[PDB]
Amino acid sequence: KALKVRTSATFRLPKTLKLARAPKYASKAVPHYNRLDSYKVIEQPITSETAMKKVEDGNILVFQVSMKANKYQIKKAVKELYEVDVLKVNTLVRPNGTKKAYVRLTADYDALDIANRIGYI
Amino acid sequence: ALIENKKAKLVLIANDVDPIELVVFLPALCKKMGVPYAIVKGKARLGTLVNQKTSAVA
Amino acid sequence: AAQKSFRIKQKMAKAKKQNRPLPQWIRLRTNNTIRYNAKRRNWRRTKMNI
Amino acid sequence: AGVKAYELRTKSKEQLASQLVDLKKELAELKVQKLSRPSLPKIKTVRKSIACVLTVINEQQREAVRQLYKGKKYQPKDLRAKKTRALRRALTKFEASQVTEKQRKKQIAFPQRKYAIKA
Amino acid sequence: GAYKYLEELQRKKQSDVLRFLQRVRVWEYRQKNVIHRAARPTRPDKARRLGYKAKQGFVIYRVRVRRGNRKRPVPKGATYGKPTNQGVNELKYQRSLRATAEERVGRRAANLRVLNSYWVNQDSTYKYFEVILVDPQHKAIRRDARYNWICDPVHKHREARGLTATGKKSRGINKGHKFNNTKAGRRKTWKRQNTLSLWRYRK
RNA sequence: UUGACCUCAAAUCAGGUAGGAGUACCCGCUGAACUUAAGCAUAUCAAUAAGCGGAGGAAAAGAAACCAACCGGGAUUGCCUUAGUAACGGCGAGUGAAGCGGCAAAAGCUCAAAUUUGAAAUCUGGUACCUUCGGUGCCCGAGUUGUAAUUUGGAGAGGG
RNA sequence: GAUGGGGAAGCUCCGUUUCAAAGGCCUGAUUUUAUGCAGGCCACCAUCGAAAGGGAAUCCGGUUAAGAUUCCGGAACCUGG
Ligand SMILES: [Mg+2]
Ligand SMILES: [Mg+2]
Ligand SMILES: [Mg+2]
Ligand SMILES: [Mg+2]
Ligand SMILES: [Mg+2]
Ligand SMILES: [Mg+2]
Ligand SMILES: [Mg+2]
Ligand SMILES: [Mg+2]
Ligand SMILES: [Mg+2]
Ligand SMILES: [Mg+2]
Ligand SMILES: [Mg+2]
Ligand SMILES: [Mg+2]
Ligand SMILES: [Mg+2]
Ligand SMILES: [Mg+2]
Ligand SMILES: [Mg+2]
Ligand SMILES: [Mg+2]
Ligand SMILES: [Mg+2]
Ligand SMILES: [Mg+2]
Ligand SMILES: [Mg+2]
Ligand SMILES: [Mg+2]
Ligand SMILES: [Mg+2]
Ligand SMILES: [Mg+2]
Ligand SMILES: [Mg+2]
Ligand SMILES: [Mg+2]
Ligand SMILES: [Mg+2]
Ligand SMILES: [Mg+2]
Ligand SMILES: [Mg+2]
Ligand SMILES: [Mg+2]
Ligand SMILES: [Mg+2]
Ligand SMILES: [Mg+2]
Ligand SMILES: [Mg+2]
Ligand SMILES: [Mg+2]
Ligand SMILES: [Mg+2]
Ligand SMILES: [Mg+2]
Ligand SMILES: [Mg+2]
Ligand SMILES: [Mg+2]
Ligand SMILES: [Mg+2]
Ligand SMILES: [Mg+2]
Ligand SMILES: [Mg+2]
Ligand SMILES: [Mg+2]
Ligand SMILES: [Mg+2]
Ligand SMILES: [Mg+2]
Ligand SMILES: [Mg+2]
Ligand SMILES: [Mg+2]
Ligand SMILES: [Mg+2]
Ligand SMILES: [Mg+2]
Ligand SMILES: [Mg+2]
Ligand SMILES: [Mg+2]
Ligand SMILES: [Mg+2]
Ligand SMILES: [Mg+2]
Ligand SMILES: [Mg+2]
Ligand SMILES: [Mg+2]
Ligand SMILES: [Mg+2]
Ligand SMILES: [Mg+2]
Ligand SMILES: [Mg+2]
Ligand SMILES: [Mg+2]
Repeated sequence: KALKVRTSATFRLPKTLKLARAPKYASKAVPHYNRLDSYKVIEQPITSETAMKKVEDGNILVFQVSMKANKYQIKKAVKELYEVDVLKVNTLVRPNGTKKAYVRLTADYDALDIANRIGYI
Repeated sequence: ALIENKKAKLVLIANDVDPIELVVFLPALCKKMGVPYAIVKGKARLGTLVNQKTSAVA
Repeated sequence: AAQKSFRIKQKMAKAKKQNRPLPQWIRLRTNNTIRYNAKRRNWRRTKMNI
Repeated sequence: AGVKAYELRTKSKEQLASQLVDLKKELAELKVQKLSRPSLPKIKTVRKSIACVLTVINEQQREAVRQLYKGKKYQPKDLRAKKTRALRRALTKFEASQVTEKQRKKQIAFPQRKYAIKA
Repeated sequence: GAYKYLEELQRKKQSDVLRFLQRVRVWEYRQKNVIHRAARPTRPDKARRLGYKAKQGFVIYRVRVRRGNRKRPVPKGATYGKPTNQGVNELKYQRSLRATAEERVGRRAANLRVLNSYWVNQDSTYKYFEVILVDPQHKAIRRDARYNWICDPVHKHREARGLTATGKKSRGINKGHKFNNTKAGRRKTWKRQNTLSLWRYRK
């Protein structure tokens, strides 16, 4: 018979039960594959007269990398395609559109031994 | 249609109807036609004997 | 200039790769009416207007 | 050389995935050799081969989805027959053949009879 | 049916009973929004003879329009022209306010089609209309061949082209010698009588 | 204490729809002035340009609250013609239809207002199954403030 | 400069907290279990807006044909877990 006591002078929206999605059909019905593969992060080795001086002397393995890749996706792509640990990942956007990647390897892993192993020197 | 043919015995009228123009002429029809009419509270207890929701007359 | 956004720098790459002459094998093709590059842009005369 | 499309439909999802990894090592070794020699036309006949493997895999995945939505309503939108927007927001052939029950009695009793003038 | 009794009761608008319901409803509808959903028709006799069926899809909206003339939107009453068109305040808006009431509920509910409308109540500041709308994508309307014509795409936004009961009235589409200026369309009968037709073999 | 109704909300709840583009043609709103009147203000340009809203392959109109005054005609649209006439206009400049007749084309109709009352007979959705641009069965709901059948003025209904 | 709203035939205008039911953080409960619920609290009420305002934290030496407090060598700091 008695009503509910209200200690506050403001009526607000009551918390209701919000249901989760139980859809009748998938939105696109196909799980799309990896848009940026491990073979799509790295795309071209850079062989200039200055990039080869960083391989032999500075222990810097220079790659050309796509525009949709950060420093995270370059480090896990060298460790997967080569099994070579990476200390730092250094990126710059080239003035002609693409992105240059300076990857310095560890002291235990030499950069000249991986250069002639894959084919560019 | 049953009041005009003198076929009604007991007519119930619900006061809960918000479109009141549906129900103002029902005591007027039962007065001239000699039909005894009753006014009951709530159209909700009229839908319990008929298994509906709105059962304004019976 | 020298402290810019990516969208302004993005059009500089297209503007740099178009500042070049015709390839040497173009003029030798069958039925070509192209004699020179008429869209050569110079930074001194015609500014790109971003 | 290049791969052929009819010889890729007889392989499983594991075998087409294992073929696709080996084809990306083909670009990873020949883009290294692209800067050594001035002309390499061998890279063109393998980037169309990866476009053929990615078509057969995308064909086998969509046909696997079409066999479990077969025979029931509410199929996904890209699997639906599109054919335009304007006819999808239109009356179907069953709903346009819906004649009312009053006109149905008139069509049975008095249809459009045939007649001719000969004699 | 009892709707014949509602037909004669509605005609006595200045009666003692319809002056009480006029004042309660003009206050209730003014405290609500301009365009809001009406979950039940308040005049079940008028809507039914306009095409209301109590099923899923027929939706009643209640709409409010301002009252009065159309002031010209020129800045500070400046015309910059001939003194014939110099007037500002006394322009009187060649469409009906019943048709403007149908148009404002069309932009808010673009997935429904305006069938008809009717007056319910008014005061010195507003006019109140209950506008009936039909949902075409509902399956009871796609079936039930009494109302399958509204799904045809030539009936998109009938309130904006003048195809309703107040649209054909404001356009003035009737039969008669008085309706010679517009009988099948004013801008169509204007071009049939000023087109200089030059034939092939010219008379 | 518990079960309903009415009204109003909340949702990355179940699945459906518009919004933009084009815009020659078409349906409305809104709307000028230069020019003409040998000036100019009514008029004219013009119920036009521009602006704005909304459709289709056509749109729109459409089966009379019609035209007629006759021995009457008989939805609408298009053309020939009526006619550059009736009429409008500082009757100043200018503006200006419609009925009939000939022809192209011709196709008509249905909703409420009635008691199914000896039986909401009607419909959406969910689910299972299948000859699945759909049907049957089942379970909730919409609905008696009225969903099918019957008739809608040319008729027609209730009885014999 | 959206939204709730209020104008406007309309393109859109006003307002931005105003006649709005406008929201999210700590912890406990579980040992079929995943995150529903008991609280105790809190009503703040979009978002954009100054590479010279406010604003966490790096230095020195060496190095390139052209790069730096960004690379190298050495030595520090800050934030988050
Ligand atoms: Mg950087
Ligand atoms: Mg700078
Ligand atoms: Mg200069
Ligand atoms: Mg210049
Ligand atoms: Mg500029
Ligand atoms: Mg589409
Ligand atoms: Mg669709
Ligand atoms: Mg009267
Ligand atoms: Mg409803
Ligand atoms: Mg002026
Ligand atoms: Mg003007
Ligand atoms: Mg008032
Ligand atoms: Mg029509
Ligand atoms: Mg005229
Ligand atoms: Mg017209
Ligand atoms: Mg002419
Ligand atoms: Mg003329
Ligand atoms: Mg001719
Ligand atoms: Mg001549
Ligand atoms: Mg949802
Ligand atoms: Mg549009
Ligand atoms: Mg337009
Ligand atoms: Mg017009
Ligand atoms: Mg005008
Ligand atoms: Mg001119
Ligand atoms: Mg003049
Ligand atoms: Mg002159
Ligand atoms: Mg002059
Ligand atoms: Mg004038
Ligand atoms: Mg003139
Ligand atoms: Mg005029
Ligand atoms: Mg225009
Ligand atoms: Mg089209
Ligand atoms: Mg058509
Ligand atoms: Mg045609
Ligand atoms: Mg008729
Ligand atoms: Mg006769
Ligand atoms: Mg005729
Ligand atoms: Mg004359
Ligand atoms: Mg003149
Ligand atoms: Mg004259
Ligand atoms: Mg005129
Ligand atoms: Mg004739
Ligand atoms: Mg027909
Ligand atoms: Mg009926
Ligand atoms: Mg604003
Ligand atoms: Mg700022
Ligand atoms: Mg900011
Ligand atoms: Mg700053
Ligand atoms: Mg600063
Ligand atoms: Mg230094
Ligand atoms: Mg250098
Ligand atoms: Mg320098
Ligand atoms: Mg360092
Ligand atoms: Mg150290
Ligand atoms: Mg720490």
